[PDB]
Amino acid sequence: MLGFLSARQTGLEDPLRLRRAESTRRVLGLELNKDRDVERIHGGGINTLDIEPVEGRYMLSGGSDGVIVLYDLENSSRQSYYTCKAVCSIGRDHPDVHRYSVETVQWYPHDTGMFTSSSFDKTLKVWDTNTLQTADVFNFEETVYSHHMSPVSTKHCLVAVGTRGPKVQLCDLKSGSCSHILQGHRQEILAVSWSPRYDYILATASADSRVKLWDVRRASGCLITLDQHNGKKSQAVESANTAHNGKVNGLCFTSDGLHLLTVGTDNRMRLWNSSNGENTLVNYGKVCNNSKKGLKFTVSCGCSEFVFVPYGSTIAVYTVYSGEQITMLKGHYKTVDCCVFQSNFQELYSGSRDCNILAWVPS
Amino acid sequence: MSYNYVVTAQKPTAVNGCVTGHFTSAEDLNLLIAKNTRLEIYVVTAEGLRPVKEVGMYGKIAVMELFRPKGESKDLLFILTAKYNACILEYKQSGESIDIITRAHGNVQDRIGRPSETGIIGIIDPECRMIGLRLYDGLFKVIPLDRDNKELKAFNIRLEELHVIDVKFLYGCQAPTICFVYQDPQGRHVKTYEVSLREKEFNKGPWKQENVEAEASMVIAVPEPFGGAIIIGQESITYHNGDKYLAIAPPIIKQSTIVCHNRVDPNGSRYLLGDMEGRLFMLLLEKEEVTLKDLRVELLGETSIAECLTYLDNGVVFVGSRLGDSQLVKLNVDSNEQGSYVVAMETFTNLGPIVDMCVVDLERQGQGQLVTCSGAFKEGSLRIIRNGIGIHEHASIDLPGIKGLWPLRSDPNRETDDTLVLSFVGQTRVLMLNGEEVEETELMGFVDDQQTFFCGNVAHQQLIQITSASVRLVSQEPKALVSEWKEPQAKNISVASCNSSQVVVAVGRALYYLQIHPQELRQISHTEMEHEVACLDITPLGDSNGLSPLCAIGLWTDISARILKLPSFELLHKEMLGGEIIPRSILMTTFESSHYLLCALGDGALFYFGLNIETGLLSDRKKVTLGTQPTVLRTFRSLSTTNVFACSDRPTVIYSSNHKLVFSNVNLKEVNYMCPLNSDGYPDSLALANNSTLTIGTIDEIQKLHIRTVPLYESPRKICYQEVSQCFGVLSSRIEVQGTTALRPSASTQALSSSVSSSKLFSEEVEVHNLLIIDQHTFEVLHAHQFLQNEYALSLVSCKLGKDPNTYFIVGTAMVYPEEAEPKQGRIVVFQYSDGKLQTVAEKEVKGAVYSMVEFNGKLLASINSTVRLYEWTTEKELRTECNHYNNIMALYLKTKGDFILVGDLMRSVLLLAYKPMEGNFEEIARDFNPNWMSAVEILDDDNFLGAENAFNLFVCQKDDEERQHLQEVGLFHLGEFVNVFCHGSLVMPTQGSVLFGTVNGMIGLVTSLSESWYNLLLDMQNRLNKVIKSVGKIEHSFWRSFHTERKTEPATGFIDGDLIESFLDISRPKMQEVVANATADDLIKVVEELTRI
Amino acid sequence: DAEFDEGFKVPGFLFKKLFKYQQTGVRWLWELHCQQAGGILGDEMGLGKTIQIIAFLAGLSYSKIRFEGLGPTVIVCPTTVMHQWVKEFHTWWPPFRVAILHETGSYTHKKEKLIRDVAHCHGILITSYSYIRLMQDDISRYDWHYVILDEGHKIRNPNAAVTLACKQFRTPHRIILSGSPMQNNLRELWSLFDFIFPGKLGTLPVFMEQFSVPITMGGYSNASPVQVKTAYKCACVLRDTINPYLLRRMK
DNA sequence: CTAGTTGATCTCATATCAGGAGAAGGAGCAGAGCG
Repeated sequence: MLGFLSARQTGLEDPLRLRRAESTRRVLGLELNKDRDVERIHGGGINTLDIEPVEGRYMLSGGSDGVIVLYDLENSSRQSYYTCKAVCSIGRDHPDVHRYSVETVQWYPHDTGMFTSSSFDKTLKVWDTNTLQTADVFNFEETVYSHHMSPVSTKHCLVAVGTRGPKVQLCDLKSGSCSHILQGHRQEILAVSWSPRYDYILATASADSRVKLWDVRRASGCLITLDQHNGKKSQAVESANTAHNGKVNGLCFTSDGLHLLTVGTDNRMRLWNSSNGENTLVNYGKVCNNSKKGLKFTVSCGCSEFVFVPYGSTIAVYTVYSGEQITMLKGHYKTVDCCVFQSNFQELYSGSRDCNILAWVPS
Repeated sequence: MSYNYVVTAQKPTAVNGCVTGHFTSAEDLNLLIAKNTRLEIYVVTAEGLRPVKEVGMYGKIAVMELFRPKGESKDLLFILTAKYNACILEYKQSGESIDIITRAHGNVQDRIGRPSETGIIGIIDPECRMIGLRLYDGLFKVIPLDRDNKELKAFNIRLEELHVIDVKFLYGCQAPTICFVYQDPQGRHVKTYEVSLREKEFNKGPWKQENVEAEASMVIAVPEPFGGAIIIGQESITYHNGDKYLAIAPPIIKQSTIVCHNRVDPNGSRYLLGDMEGRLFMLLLEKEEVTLKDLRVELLGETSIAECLTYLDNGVVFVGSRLGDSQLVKLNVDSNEQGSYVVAMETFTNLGPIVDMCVVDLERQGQGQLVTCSGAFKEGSLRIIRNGIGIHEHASIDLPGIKGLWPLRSDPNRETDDTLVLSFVGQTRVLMLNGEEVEETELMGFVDDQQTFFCGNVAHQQLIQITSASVRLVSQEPKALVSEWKEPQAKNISVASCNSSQVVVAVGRALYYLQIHPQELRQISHTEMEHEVACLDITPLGDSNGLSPLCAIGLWTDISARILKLPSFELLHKEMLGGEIIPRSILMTTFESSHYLLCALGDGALFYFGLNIETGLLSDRKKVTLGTQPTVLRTFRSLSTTNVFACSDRPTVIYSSNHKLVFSNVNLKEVNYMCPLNSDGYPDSLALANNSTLTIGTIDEIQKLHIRTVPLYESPRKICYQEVSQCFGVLSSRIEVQGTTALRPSASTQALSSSVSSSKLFSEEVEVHNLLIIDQHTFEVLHAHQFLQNEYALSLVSCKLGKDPNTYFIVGTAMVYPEEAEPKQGRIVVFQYSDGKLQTVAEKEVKGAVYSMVEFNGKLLASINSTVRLYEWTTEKELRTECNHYNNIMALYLKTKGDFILVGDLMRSVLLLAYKPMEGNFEEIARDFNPNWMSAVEILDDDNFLGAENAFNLFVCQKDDEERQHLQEVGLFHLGEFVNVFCHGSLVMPTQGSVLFGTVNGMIGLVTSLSESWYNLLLDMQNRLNKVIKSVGKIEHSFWRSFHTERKTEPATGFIDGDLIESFLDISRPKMQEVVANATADDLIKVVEELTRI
Repeated sequence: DAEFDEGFKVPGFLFKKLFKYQQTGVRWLWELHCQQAGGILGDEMGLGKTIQIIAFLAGLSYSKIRFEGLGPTVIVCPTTVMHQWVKEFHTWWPPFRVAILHETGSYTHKKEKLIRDVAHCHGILITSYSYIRLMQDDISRYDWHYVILDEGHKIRNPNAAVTLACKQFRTPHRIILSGSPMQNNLRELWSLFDFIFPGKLGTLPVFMEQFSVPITMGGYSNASPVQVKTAYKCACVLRDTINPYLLRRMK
């Protein structure tokens, strides 16, 4: 590493080299945090986490008990040991608390003054973070499994919602219009994710073992349907062209948005060319998941790319483009529901059914 | 909010890219050199390089390629900036005026994308059908050129190979074909695609992928007769044309990797190849009838470590170095009897990577003097930089009240100035100065009872003298006075002027024109003007005949610089100057382009105008205020051109470089008079008269910054000055290969005395690290203490600790073994320099690399890998831990002011630590919680902490319940340089404080604090100059200085780009008037001049 | 010539005839074409919608932007105005081949041959709504480029056979010309917007529950003030939702 | 050939406790029998 510093000082290597190499080295040295703790407030398992995209300081967490906790991750104390204190809380005494489990919570991109939370109580609530009051509510005829706002859209502010209905709802923040729907799936839509690269590209994964990419501006259904075999087993499109041999319960675009990682209940993760949906045939081995709802997993950013997938009661870290298994982060006592990656310091926060949020820091 | 003023003391000198072509004209051969933000356009003459233009981009020039579209007469220049401003520039010369017009421009940044590892590649189709840009992984950006854009609308083609090493456009292809080496997990392969501009996608290339060397890193597209590509790898050079596959593995290129290449010929039968060691190879393609028969590589010789190299013509190669001085070398057909055909013709100074520096008030003056660890591996050196011309005096004669100096050739045969005439109050004094001997003698033909207003050598092997009463034309060869002219009314002469042919004398309000002829003084033109005369000059410029056709005068009570028609003494032009002080000096001089008229007042004001040989009309008035005393201007022809010396209480050498007037200081006390002198012993020497004596010195170069060079031949790393010992401690590093062997005699291996580290604490090519003690007068390596095997000396501090009186050199080291990523071992060694030897006074084995040390109130503050600890120096002379702080990723940079410690982290960016002395432990005052990767830190005030981010940004944090622990970045600024060092001090004798900084490219910049009043005024001017000055790539200044990182971008704030402000003097009056719409302009000249003085 | 954003040129002599609002409509139609979305030229009766469509198609074929320029388009209009469309096309853009699929017609052979000829010749097939219902087997096998429906409010009944027939065209470029694209209730608006852009207003049950009951029930005389405000809320939502795809200029 | 008249037929649109008996399945236990 002194070689890295010397090369940076002498201009031999771009500082990009040291930055990304050290980010990768930090991610590889991920371990149970020696001096860090997260305050425990959820009475039930944490189903979702979200660190705000700008300044990466505050973290939302939705629990199976319906409460939403807002933590400050910064060590505002002077000690080397600190607990990520809870700033705010939609608790059981809040007038607008979710009646059932919160399954997805997401900070509004471009601004930390608002966030959103969807629950199995058939509601997507939009909260003002300052007053901590519901600015808007979007009711659905069937329970919400996931939702996502575009991390890129300066123009549109649509929330793509996947419920147990076979339709992907698009709730417009502007002129409150939840009527827009996308047809083409056949069972519950367990995951939805906007492309970080393209403004109007949305990937949706449903229990019909299919993943569809939509240009929501378009009037002609999905753009691409992901196919495991790319055409080896080709059939008229009524039941073929499946992404997995089970329910596809997790989506994650890579950092650049040029590839898509789909995890399904066939104990398989697959990497897809996001421009034509071709399977890249990256192996990843066997990725154990049996979750009946959406599975939240994230990818690394700003490194020389990693994907952190909940794997039983562990976090499996894989190399996205080679599939090589890095490691198992092993500190949870029950199945891990979500993991969210802090890209500023290569940190990880994992929420599981054991009512714990565990922080993994580079050693 | 904080108010800071950043300015460039030394422009970047490291050459990141150079191309050659016909840019300035269809017939000229240009060498365009990109230094980081400066673009230098040269013309390749038969000898050397004649600069024509130097423009400053608002951008780091990442790509630079010359291309000739169909129909274009001369090359256009494509520039891509690091911030991805693309522009196509054309050179349009309109007579005297030179412009760089932006034929097109745009911004090609994709909103997201992984910037590619190998870096920005920009290639152009040889038929100029498109520009390919590889900026990000997985994409290949295409800018079509047949479609004449003005916005360079660019489109991405998804490139399925995500790690492309290098790419070129192949030659002789029906369609634009790229050939690239890319890395996939199975190895490196060379693949080809054809780019289809209409389908906006790739198509199958002419020749299939080929599996190549593991480190194949360079692709050379070979011109049309051959076509195909040459892939240079670490160990082999391979050639591909689709069916032909030649390969050679010359052992001679195995020692180092080839990093730059260049095609010597137009048909590519020969290529120059530069490697990281500085060797220069010639790759030859031997043809057969046409196909290619075989490849050869031969080692031409050695150069500076080339970043880029260009073949100009006639064997002349420009070697562009980022790490050393760039070179202009020659390729001889035959060896120099030592195996090398390379012969260095010229060397261009490069303050290479300035890795550390100190400002030492060496010479015990009041002026700082930077001493920089510049350069790198073979090119390492210490550069000593000062803002002075450098009198370099050789003799003196204590003669008081010398009001006149003129060089004389008393010996007829000699053309040398071997005599000097002097006027003091009322008489004339001659000095012989034969060789080095100086004496006071009398020369025939001169009156010692009347003062000498002027005298000099003239044509016809004649001398001439203008005294207060008459003029005496001395016939040097035959005898004493034979032609003498006396004013008919016996009125005294008030002012005189003369040249090699003619004369113009002022008597009262009247002017007389005399022409010197053999044994004759003929009066022709005469007049009695409006007011008294003040100053005159008739020096012919671009004479070519023997006579000057113009005249310059200064008058009284109508303070103005007038021009006259010599044969008739009519009034040609008038520029009104004003004031209550009469003009004192008027001179007309050629400054690199044309004729300028320099007129000065008695208050140090000085006006330079652009004069014409036909009308005599002064244009582009610009005024500059030098000195607080009267000035006189004397002309001396140096090696290059004429340079004028403003003689005053602030003597200044005013010359022009790069077609602009830049003023160089001379740092002696005062200079009343000067005259040039070239005696048999004194070449191109001066003769500076002051009130007391006559100092006889030469001036080396007049470049504003004088740069000495102390070649170390090894990479220096740190430098600290020990005044009591009169030496610099310099940590150096040399690369030895095998037990081990030095590849060359470095300064460490050639010390007076030496020593080796014998420590009991810890029990290819490797870096040997030494502590060099360097004499601060002669800069010879007095001592070289070599450190342990596998020990990296990182930090070095000079200080005295505790209570003992000795001054110590304290070195912090780390143990580097290839099996590890972070040193776990390291030590702090305390040395004392005495009796020319370096004894080891103490040691302290620590458990990490000691990245930084600062002496902290008599205690030693070191930063071991992630812990910052304070050591006490016990009476026992050992270091004892006192307190620690552990809350860091890696404390790389430490600074101090009082009880506060600024810790720059590798990536948490600053933490204001306070050593609370009553308790004896550290306390985190505040922290900046942004993830800025630091390169240096500094403390400006009690509450301002400057930091340099690794993305070429400067930011200022300011000490702001728990939100009081958040330092606020109140200043943001994209510098465009990778700052390596901040240091308090200034190179010179409104603004508060002064922090110098050195960069990787060789910029030396200077940060200073402004007040709110000044800051507001200058920010408003900055906005208006952006509204007025037109940038080369039509880049916005605000965009250029916007704080930029891959995850953040903000407009600058709290920072004044002093460069943009100081460009306010380089604009003509109408544009200036536009700038200052809403107080008067001369007021802002006061401000900007006062700012440039810092 | 008039040059629009990317590659669309409409001839100068043709452009000059059009009024300001008509060429604004041509601009809007081509923005829809770029978006590959349908629309409703809601300009009232007499403002000129045949001319706007003719000019836009003329500029689309002229601009040379599967289909090079203009493909085979089908115009469904009431029986009384088929020859009107023929006359307007002939006078405004005579280069187009404009055949009528009707008993009156001009062909004098098997109709299916006429549809085949127009499909393979990239001509304009003007037909009636009754024929679209009757010949839905043949009319949708040919990959038409434009399915302009003149007086497309005939599609207002979502369950009528004509509506189900007209909603079989695969192309995205669906245009309705009707100066009154709402006549009895919001179900009609849903039917039309299902034709031009199937997704915006969701499934008919959802559209009913979200818009029809709130907006309609707040217009009754006995509406409570809160219910009136809810209807206002829903009407504003719907107006914002349908703004980009409805171009309705008044007289 | 070839247009105009005549009937049939379809679509679409206009509001407001005092049974009993037997057969088929599944359930739980019990044991036998073999790896």
